[PDB]
Amino acid sequence: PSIVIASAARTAVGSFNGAFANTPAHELGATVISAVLERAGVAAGEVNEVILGQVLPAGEGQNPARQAAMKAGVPQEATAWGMNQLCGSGLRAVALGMQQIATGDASIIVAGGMESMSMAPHCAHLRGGVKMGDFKMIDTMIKDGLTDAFYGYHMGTTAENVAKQWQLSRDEQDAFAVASYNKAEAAQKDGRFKDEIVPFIVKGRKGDITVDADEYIRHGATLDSMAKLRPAFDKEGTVTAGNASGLNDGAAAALLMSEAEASRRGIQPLGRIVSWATVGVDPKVMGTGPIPASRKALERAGWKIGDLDLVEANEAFAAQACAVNKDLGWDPSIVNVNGGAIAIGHPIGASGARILNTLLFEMKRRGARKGLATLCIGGGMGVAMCIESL
Amino acid sequence: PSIVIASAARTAVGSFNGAFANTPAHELGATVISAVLERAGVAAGEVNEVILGQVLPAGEGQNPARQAAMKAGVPQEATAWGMNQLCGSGLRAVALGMQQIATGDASIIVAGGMESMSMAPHCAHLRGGVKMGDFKMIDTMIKDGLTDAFYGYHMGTTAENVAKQWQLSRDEQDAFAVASYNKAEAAQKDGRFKDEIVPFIVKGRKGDITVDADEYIRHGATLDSMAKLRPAFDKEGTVTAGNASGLNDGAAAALLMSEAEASRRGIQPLGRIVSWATVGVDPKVMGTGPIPASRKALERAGWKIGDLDLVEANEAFAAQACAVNKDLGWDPSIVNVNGGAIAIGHPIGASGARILNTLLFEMKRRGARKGLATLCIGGGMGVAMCIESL
Amino acid sequence: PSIVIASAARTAVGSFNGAFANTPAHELGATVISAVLERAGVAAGEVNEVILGQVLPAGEGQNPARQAAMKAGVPQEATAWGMNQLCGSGLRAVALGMQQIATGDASIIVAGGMESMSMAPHCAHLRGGVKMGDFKMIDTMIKDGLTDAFYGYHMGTTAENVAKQWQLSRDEQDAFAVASYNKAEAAQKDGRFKDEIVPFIVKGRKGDITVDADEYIRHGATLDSMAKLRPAFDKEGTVTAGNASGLNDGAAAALLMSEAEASRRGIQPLGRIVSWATVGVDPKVMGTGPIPASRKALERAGWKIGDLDLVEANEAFAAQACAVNKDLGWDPSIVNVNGGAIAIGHPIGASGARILNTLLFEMKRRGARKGLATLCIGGGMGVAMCIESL
Amino acid sequence: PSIVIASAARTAVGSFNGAFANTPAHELGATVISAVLERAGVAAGEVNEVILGQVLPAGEGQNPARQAAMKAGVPQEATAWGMNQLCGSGLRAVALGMQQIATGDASIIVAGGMESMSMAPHCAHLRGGVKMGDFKMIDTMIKDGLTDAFYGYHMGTTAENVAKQWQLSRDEQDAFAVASYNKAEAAQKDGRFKDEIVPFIVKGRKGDITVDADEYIRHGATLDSMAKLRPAFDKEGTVTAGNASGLNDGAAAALLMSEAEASRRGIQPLGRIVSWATVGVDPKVMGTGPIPASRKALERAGWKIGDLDLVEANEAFAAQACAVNKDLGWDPSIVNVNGGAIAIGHPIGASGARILNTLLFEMKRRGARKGLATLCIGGGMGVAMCIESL
Ligand SMILES: CC(C)(COP(=O)(O)OP(=O)(O)OC[C@H]1O[C@@H](n2cnc3c(N)ncnc32)[C@H](O)[C@@H]1OP(=O)(O)O)[C@@H](O)C(=O)NCCC(=O)NCCS
Ligand SMILES: CC(C)(COP(=O)(O)OP(=O)(O)OC[C@H]1O[C@@H](n2cnc3c(N)ncnc32)[C@H](O)[C@@H]1OP(=O)(O)O)[C@@H](O)C(=O)NCCC(=O)NCCS
Ligand SMILES: CC(C)(COP(=O)(O)OP(=O)(O)OC[C@H]1O[C@@H](n2cnc3c(N)ncnc32)[C@H](O)[C@@H]1OP(=O)(O)O)[C@@H](O)C(=O)NCCC(=O)NCCS
Ligand SMILES: CC(C)(COP(=O)(O)OP(=O)(O)OC[C@H]1O[C@@H](n2cnc3c(N)ncnc32)[C@H](O)[C@@H]1OP(=O)(O)O)[C@@H](O)C(=O)NCCC(=O)NCCS
Ligand SMILES: [Cl-]
Ligand SMILES: [Cl-]
Ligand SMILES: [Cl-]
Ligand SMILES: [Cl-]
Ligand SMILES: [Cl-]
Ligand SMILES: [Cl-]
Ligand SMILES: [Cl-]
Ligand SMILES: [Cl-]
Ligand SMILES: [Cl-]
Ligand SMILES: [Cl-]
Ligand SMILES: [Rb+]
Ligand SMILES: [Rb+]
Ligand SMILES: [Rb+]
Ligand SMILES: [Rb+]
Repeated sequence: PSIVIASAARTAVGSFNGAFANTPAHELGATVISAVLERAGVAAGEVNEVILGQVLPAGEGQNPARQAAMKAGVPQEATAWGMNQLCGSGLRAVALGMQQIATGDASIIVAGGMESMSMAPHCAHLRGGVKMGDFKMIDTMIKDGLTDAFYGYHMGTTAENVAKQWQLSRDEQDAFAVASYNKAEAAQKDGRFKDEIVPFIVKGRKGDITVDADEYIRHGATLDSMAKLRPAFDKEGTVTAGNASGLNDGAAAALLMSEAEASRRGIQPLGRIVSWATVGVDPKVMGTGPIPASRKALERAGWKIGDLDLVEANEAFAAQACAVNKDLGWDPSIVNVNGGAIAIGHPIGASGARILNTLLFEMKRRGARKGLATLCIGGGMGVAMCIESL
Repeated sequence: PSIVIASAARTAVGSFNGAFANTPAHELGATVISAVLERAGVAAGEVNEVILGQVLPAGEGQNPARQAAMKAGVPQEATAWGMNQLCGSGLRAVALGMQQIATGDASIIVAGGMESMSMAPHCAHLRGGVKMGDFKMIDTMIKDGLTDAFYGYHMGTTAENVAKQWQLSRDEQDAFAVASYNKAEAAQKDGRFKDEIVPFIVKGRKGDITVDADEYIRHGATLDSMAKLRPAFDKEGTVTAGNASGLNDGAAAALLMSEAEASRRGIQPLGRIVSWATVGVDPKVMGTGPIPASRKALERAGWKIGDLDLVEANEAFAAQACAVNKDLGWDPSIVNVNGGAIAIGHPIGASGARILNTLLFEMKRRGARKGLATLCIGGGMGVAMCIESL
Repeated sequence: PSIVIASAARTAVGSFNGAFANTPAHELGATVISAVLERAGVAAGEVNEVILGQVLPAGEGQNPARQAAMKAGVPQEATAWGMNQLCGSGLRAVALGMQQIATGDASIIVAGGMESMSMAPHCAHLRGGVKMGDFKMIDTMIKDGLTDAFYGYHMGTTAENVAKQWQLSRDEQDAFAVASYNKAEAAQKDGRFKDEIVPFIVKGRKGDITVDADEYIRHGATLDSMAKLRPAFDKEGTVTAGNASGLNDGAAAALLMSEAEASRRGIQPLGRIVSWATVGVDPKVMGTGPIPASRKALERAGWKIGDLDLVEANEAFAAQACAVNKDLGWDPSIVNVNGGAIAIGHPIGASGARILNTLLFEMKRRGARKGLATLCIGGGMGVAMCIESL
Repeated sequence: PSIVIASAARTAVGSFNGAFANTPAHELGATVISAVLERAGVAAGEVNEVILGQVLPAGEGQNPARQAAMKAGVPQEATAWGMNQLCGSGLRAVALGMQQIATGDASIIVAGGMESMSMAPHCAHLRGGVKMGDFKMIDTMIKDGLTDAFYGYHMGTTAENVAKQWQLSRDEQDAFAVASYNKAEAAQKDGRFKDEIVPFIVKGRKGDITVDADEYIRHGATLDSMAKLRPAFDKEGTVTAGNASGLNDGAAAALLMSEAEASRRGIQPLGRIVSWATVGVDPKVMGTGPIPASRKALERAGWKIGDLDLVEANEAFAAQACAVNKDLGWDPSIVNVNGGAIAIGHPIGASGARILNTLLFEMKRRGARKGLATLCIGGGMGVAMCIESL
């Protein structure tokens, strides 16, 4: 009937081919699963199901969500499965886990997302046999994660469509990025990511290395070097590597249970899932995904846009993040207080749960009552979820 | 609420590198999605979400479930996503779509599964660079679909564990397979697969080919040549290619809606989802998955094992299929009346919905009231669902 | 000194991915080496060196010419090496082996060529590491064998340059091919290839297969179906798969020794190498290679064009073979009496020794006195050699 | 009947994945060909043929020897071809070019070798098609250059056989390496490699880099750190990365003409080829190759072992270089005065011409009369050449 979030955690967002360059996704997920359990005082033997969104699982083995649960100590009598809704996967898994408890099919869910874009392999269909000529080794990260399957161009091109449709200049996108860089670096210096980040131990041969800080956050982002970058998608476009998100590795999850079950255990939940929604749009302008999804989520919760005290909207691109702020018209000072994916990072399968962690711990830190998390999804979709504190 | 199955359809299960050797999975899903709509009198513009189970989506593009819906005519306003619970994905997706309507978040769902194991590519992580020496090109079908990620051996080895644990001789497993071949060949000659199979048109260059018959069903399976086959996993084992399922391509789905919504359209539903369950077991004996999953599903429906009039249990291996019939103790004459995965084929991500199609259409022809469909899942899991006719 | 050809042999020219689809080149060469040593009565312990031309040795191991000699029984004390002059490799090795005996550095040479275009792999430089994006798997057969390294297009395009330069219409090129097909089909039925072809035993698992007939020779080549084919290179060109050679596998070699050594052993030599030459031309019109190379060889032999009684000119393309016959002006009835590479096949590294076999055994069969063999070489070269009977 | 070396040059021997990591082999050869022509005052239009030994030509295009000649300015009228006798390719091509002029078939030859082991790709035969299972991507450098095709193990194991046959201890092999390192490091400081090295311009995007020094020569090689490496081949062996050669890139060649031709042009030849030889040995002890090859060369020159004033013997391994010096018994102080392949590097296809440059220019530097160059060849072969100054 009423589902709450008992605890939540996330790993540090590592850079592409960086600290997590050789760490499989399920190893990052296993650390987060052990974290949300310890943070709520819940043993691993009590978890009924583990739902982890993941977009690039090729080469990781049979069902990496099951591997994450077994490695984290969840017994074999429990189940685990993954799902793929691209960028909104980490947040949709929380909605899927929420329905499992609402329909009486489960009691305790560890739901979230995990992604290791560095570990994505190059593939090629070779069963038929190449009789003659050259063939391509396809990058699974680009093909299955970043390339639109209906028009053939990158997700950065869909941001160029939103830039031309909403008339967002290069200087306007760069200014939004600089605002995102400085907000994330400030939250990192003040330690506003410490409560949500669980340290990850990178198992090495010549010594272990502990990763507990987002390594993608840039220090001292200058606007002068921001405007010297060339566009990375359209030759005469406006989206660059500075005003766009990056390729990153990470994992994030939360522990789900009913409000009555949390009262039995004396747990003080981070928030209460009051509504959620997912709507589809034109794949050409997939950045506009959060616009109708946030309205559907607020309508299902009986809330107005002004009722929200804190908003976490994923910053896949600066060209797509400004239109959501302009169409919905909410106060930009309550959106991404600690920065967005332009500065922190964007692991595809885990970003849905990543911004939920940042949203939950910031609502707890400043006493916010109503929150909302939303992301844009490639192929023309968007997901949103409204959280209310208890 | 009460969720029913308005319509269901499936493509013919093709052999490995056979009729669907160059057909992507989402093209098979689009045919099944267009089928369940044209079999229930529901337009494509009414579908809210498309949930398609798939285990090997590497190289197919961004979210093949979205591509299948767009190709089938589902408008962009709707959403679509895929999920991976290995062999039970096609049936778990039906349970997930059922929960969407139960929680009031959707009205019409096209849920099922699709898999093209022939289109599965070989992958290799090459971002770090191979400084010196040879490296392996990993088969995603073997690694991500057929190899246990905890012990390293094939799923056929888990059948060898069930063989010695349940003391199932080589002659008993072959006899079960021969019975499955003769049941499937009889159902094919009598046309008991015609109502559930939607013809698929293989787009070619030198002429189109319509595929409307399961090409993996062998005619005149003899036990003499069955006992000459060598074991395909353990050198001194008992599971062979004859008493085990095969690698196949196919897709299957169903149209989900509430019982009141179906009455508003005058649709005669195939059945009513009354219960479902998923339980985990030891990965060593993953063939025992359907044993506790069917018991929890029957318990949630208020049914006994004797109340079931028709049962469809997936035959991943003859060594694993005999133990399910011995432990649950139901009458084997009502289990897989038209044959199982040993004779028809086993597309992993779609098999859960495949046996649901065979179960639904066989209940309709003989007037069965209570049914149950269940499959074993790699890594030590199992899923079951109980269907009641209207 | 005076160098003669004591004996010569060749394997049947197999089709692309045909009878020799999985046979390495050195296994084909070892059969030819064992043949020329058996057909002349020379023991393996007397061979000083083995010179085998090969263009595509990637993936076959350290020095396939050494593997061919060791497998054929030639002792380790002898030497062996391979060389690469593209299409003229099989014939240049005979000239190189001839120079070893003329300079007093050797007594008995087994020189020839071997090629397995079916075993040619796809390669990719992967030491630096592909950080992001797709990369091509380059076909070594296309890249290292059929693509000119100075202009980038196929050898069939260089035939189009000769086609436009000499004004050879589509009907004139097709008519030359039909003459070549009918000559090869007649020579195969009459058994004029039996003396030169050594049977090769294809080592298999389910039974061995003896190959002693050229499987690429097509029966009943019609001019009506010849004009139906589309151009295989230029979209509005004239060279098709019918008037051009094909991709084939095969091996050929000859036994070289001084004229005095052959008289000691009672060997009746097939012919005496009287002259040879190799000249380079423009790579765009590499088909004109045999024109100045045959003239330089005849000049070094003191022969006129009319003195030749039998000529074997390589038919890489009908557009390039007509220009050579038109420029040199020799009688077309004495040129390629038993067909050319258009009908028999064209193993690149072995074609030079293949047409030498056809010339030697046909000169012996009709009592011809003076002969000449010549080929065109990619990149703008040509090789020729004059043979005189004893 | 007397062939001299008009000029010779070589590129700096670059480390594996070092300065020449992205430089194709023929680009290094083109620099050496242009060098030997300018150093003798001979125009490119006078070269008749270019013979360049190369062992790893996969992926470089049609006949890389032809690409080196055309890029260096040699006109299209001349010919060019490559040959492969493994490690003795660079020296055998000089002997082959010598025979072209001795037999009156050519007047001016540019012969040598080129190799780019960094550019060696990974290959796999994919025409038949991998129906199921994993397959290996074979390293062409290891397979086609360093792996014995008769026993399957590395060339370092063949060095272990020579180590066990002559009873060469670990301390004895390491001492030979330190002596080679100190001789090469001293010769580089004194500038004894400046006359033979032609600077190579590495064309880059962010600035060009001039390469004129062997970057593989290690500075300050200590004997203490030499006895701290683990064996790289046998688990309980004695050959390590210190007492063995390395993987390197480089090119070297020489200008060949008759002694009368050098007089007609006023050229001061580097030396006169007086004899040459190539003998085969057991592949297990391929390091003993130079022992019987040098004896046959000295016998053909009418020289004794004491007549040699300077010797350049290739040091593929410390275990194989000590046995050759102990069996032949020549003065070690005149053998590899400036170091060997252990310190300078070992480009397979170019090492034969590399040590020939060091031999020619050191004979000129100290007034040596008689010289000899010899190498060991994998698969059980050896090549030798005797050089006398004029
Ligand atoms: C945009 C993208 C192609 C960048 O690829 P990339 O080139 O590897 O990004 P990099 O940062 O490593 O390279 C960018 C360069 O710009 C510079 N740069 C990046 N951000 C900068 C900033 N904020 N200020 C100044 N300079 C910056 C860096 O120094 C870097 O190295 P370089 O200058 O030497 O070339 C990729 O990260 C991307 O697509 N991101 C968006 C993710 C996406 O498309 N979809 C996510 C799901 S919708
Ligand atoms: C067992 C398996 C490896 C077989 O591989 P396969 O070689 O492609 O199987 P094939 O049928 O194509 O070939 C098997 C051999 O047995 C023969 N054979 C198979 N079934 C036979 C039968 N019923 N009667 C007689 N002979 C039979 C085949 O003809 C073939 O012999 P052949 O060499 O003359 O062709 C594969 O089918 C498999 O793993 N299936 C199980 C899939 C799975 O694990 N799913 C998940 C379970 S949870
Ligand atoms: C031209 C080339 C690319 C052909 O590609 P290909 O399609 O694999 O050639 P194929 O064997 O498949 O023949 C193709 C078609 O032409 C038809 N064909 C070929 N020769 C024919 C003939 N003589 N009469 C009628 N039809 C003919 C075949 O039947 C086939 O039709 P199909 O696809 O229905 O079977 C290849 O043979 C080639 O590159 N040749 C040149 C070799 C070369 O370059 N040598 C070095 C030059 S120096
Ligand atoms: C020996 C071989 C197997 C591996 O060499 P490698 O280890 O991959 O290359 P390196 O030795 O430079 O690797 C560098 C390591 O060795 C150390 N090292 C390299 N050269 C050294 C030297 N001369 N002295 C001491 N240490 C050295 C480096 O410090 C580094 O230390 P690390 O192990 O912690 O990384 C391979 O290079 C080889 O087979 N070489 C011979 C090839 C050949 O036989 N050619 C002739 C054909 S017959
Ligand atoms: Cl526990
Ligand atoms: Cl339910
Ligand atoms: Cl850190
Ligand atoms: Cl509850
Ligand atoms: Cl209802
Ligand atoms: Cl129907
Ligand atoms: Cl519609
Ligand atoms: Cl694919
Ligand atoms: Cl991998
Ligand atoms: Cl269990
Ligand atoms: Rb960024
Ligand atoms: Rb089967
Ligand atoms: Rb042909
Ligand atoms: Rb070394």
